[PDB]
Amino acid sequence: ATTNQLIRKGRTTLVEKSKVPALKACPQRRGVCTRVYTTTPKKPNSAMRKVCRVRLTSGFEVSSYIGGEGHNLQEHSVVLIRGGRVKDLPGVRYHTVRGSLDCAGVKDRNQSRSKYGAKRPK
Amino acid sequence: SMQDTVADMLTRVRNAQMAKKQTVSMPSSKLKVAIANVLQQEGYISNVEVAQEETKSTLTITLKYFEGKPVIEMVKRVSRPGLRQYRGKDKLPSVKQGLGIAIVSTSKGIMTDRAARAAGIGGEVIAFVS
RNA sequence: CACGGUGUGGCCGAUGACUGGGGUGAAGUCGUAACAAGGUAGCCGUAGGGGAACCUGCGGCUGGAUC
RNA sequence: CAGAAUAAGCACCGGCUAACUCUGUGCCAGCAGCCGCGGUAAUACAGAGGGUGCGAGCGUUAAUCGGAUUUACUGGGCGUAAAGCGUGCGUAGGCGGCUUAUUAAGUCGGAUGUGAAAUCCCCGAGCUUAACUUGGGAAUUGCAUUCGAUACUGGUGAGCUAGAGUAUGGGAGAGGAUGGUAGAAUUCCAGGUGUAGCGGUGAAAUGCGUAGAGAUCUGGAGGAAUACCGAUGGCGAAGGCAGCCAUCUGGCCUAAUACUGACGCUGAGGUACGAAAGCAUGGGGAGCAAACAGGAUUAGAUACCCUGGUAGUCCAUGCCGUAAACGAUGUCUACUAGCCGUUGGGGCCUUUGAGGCUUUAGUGGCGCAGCUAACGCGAUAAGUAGACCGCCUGGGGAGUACGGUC
RNA sequence: UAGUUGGUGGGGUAAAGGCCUACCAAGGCGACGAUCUGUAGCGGGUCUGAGAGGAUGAUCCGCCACACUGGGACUGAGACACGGCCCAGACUCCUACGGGAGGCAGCAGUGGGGAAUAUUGGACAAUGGGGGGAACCCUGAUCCAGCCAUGCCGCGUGUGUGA
Repeated sequence: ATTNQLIRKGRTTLVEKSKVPALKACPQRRGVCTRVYTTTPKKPNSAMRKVCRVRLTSGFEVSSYIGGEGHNLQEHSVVLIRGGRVKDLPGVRYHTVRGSLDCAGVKDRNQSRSKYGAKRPK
Repeated sequence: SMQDTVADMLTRVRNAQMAKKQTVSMPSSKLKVAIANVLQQEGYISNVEVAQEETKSTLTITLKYFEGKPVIEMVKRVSRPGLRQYRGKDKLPSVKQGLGIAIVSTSKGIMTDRAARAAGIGGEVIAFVS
């Protein structure tokens, strides 16, 4: 561009959108479990992965993955959700914090315990 | 149309050096003669001549080649009609860490950035030569 | 003069029986339009026709093979 | 005074990235920031052993700048990757030839005042050290007033002709608008000669014909288009423009004097022109031919092929405003090896008439330097520079919805 | 845009002024963005960046504005006044039904919201502020204490020997 063109119209910046709109710029959110179920991965992956549709205090309804092996979640549980995508599951952009409100820490786990929220064995 | 005669002169010199001519000629003006005088004093060119027929004035410059390459390896116009550039005495540009010269027009005439800093004045930055 | 009332008209937002198109997924069904001269060279504008990719008329381009 | 007595966890070990093996499970369970692991030997899943990095902390999520030259002022692009408006004219604006005198607005320099303290940085001081506190500096890149300089830009006065334009001679052209007119051919009609086929296809059939075709000869009617010349030719801003003649009319090339004296370039908004198809009103209709009808082909044919055929294609008066409207290359100016063609002019030379050198404005083919990712471009630049404008910022959704104008 | 832009006479203010008023005139602003509309307290500063820039305005300091929601004025040197007055509105409380009362965006604290942020503490000894001649009184400013690994800095959880 010429100097005159820049003076008449300056450079324009395009705004950026967040990848976790439902959090509304908060580290975590609290929600009530609306539907717990399992889904199947996108190709070339094959499994049965545990997810749940949750309604948040932000006024949104989203889907959240459940990490670890073995959970006690069910209908109407109260859970804390954080950010993080599952990649091979389309549309699942959030994670459930293990052992926070009604979710419990995984059992018989001795490494990476701070994740999955398992206390020290005696 | 032609709107920057100084840029035209610098372009003529650059093209002549790249084509390996011995002399280059153009329509003349006092500003062009003043710039050519500074170039000759600094040693980038050999001879500057002015001829007058009746009212037309022709300026002729003799070029220098040392070894195989031309002496002037780079000449850039800095101030242009679409953007004038003015510098204070403490912000005069340095060319190739002092191995090249910046041509500056000050209230005491046309000189190099070195002489301008010595005299403690600023002005318009015409060109970089190296 | 604040608050309030009446009538009429704007704008924003939420909501609505029904309806239209878009994307993603899985390849269930009907074909084979494009990629080679892809088996009628392809594409652009416009008009008409057709279950569907598309077909035909007029003008244009080579980002068309062989001669 | 007492006595080691009261006091270590968290993440990770396929690559990006320092640190590897064994068991358990078998596209399951599961991991995952990106690329990707697991479908019987998993250094990538879980446990264990070992190790690595941190350490009263260790990890995850969220947010800002950076890396991102990924809005490019410093510091990017537009032939083919995204990107030059279809083409002109022109308003505001931006920029603008040479010489001279003057002004001191831009520009540069000095002085004075101000720019609170805290904060940042430097030299010290006090905290057992450090954080922290604190003295003095430096800095606060700015603003205002006043005094100076005049090279450049701007203003004013004067002058000049290389840009731009005017008058007089000559030249080429499918440039435009209007009206006449000529020949070839197709269709139809009328009439002679004449008698069983004609037509069409890969092969056929639909179709035409014994109330007489097709073929051949004569005459008539009507519409549309202009063979040969014809050309990598010409003219036009682009879209485009071809028989011949007259009338009205625009631009271009070329020679020398004369004249004005910067009167210039570009151009947001705006405005004019703008292929084909399409629309409105009235005419015309030979040939061709969307839609449609029939015959074939095919598994099916909606198509390609064949026989017919209506809008339309043509004219007058208006609208529409879009094309791969392309050189996929905005306009203007200057400079930078050569070789070979062609169109319209000027000049010189022979020497008698046809050639040979130059110069100018167009139009083509190669190619040095230079440029480019490469292909390629290369005086008709995509090279070297200047002025102004338009446009681009991953692929889809999408030149779409809503609103508005026409 | 019609008190709108300017002028004259008058009024009004501590003070210039369409600040108000009666006439006279038709001006004033706008592509250098008027009007309308969305968002927003501003600066010294803070974070990042080689710089140019970008993001930001907790804690400290200066300025501005507000005090349940709107409209007013009084007293006073000074207010259109957080813990003053009048009026209107919504809400809450006491009542013997006669009549009344109130405003934590001061400190502590409760409910609610939220991923999430503390004690219904001590003293005016120090620095300030108000009153008083003084003695002295008041001061949730302030100076201190309590809670929280929230951050920065420092220390410890032992040392040598021992195959």
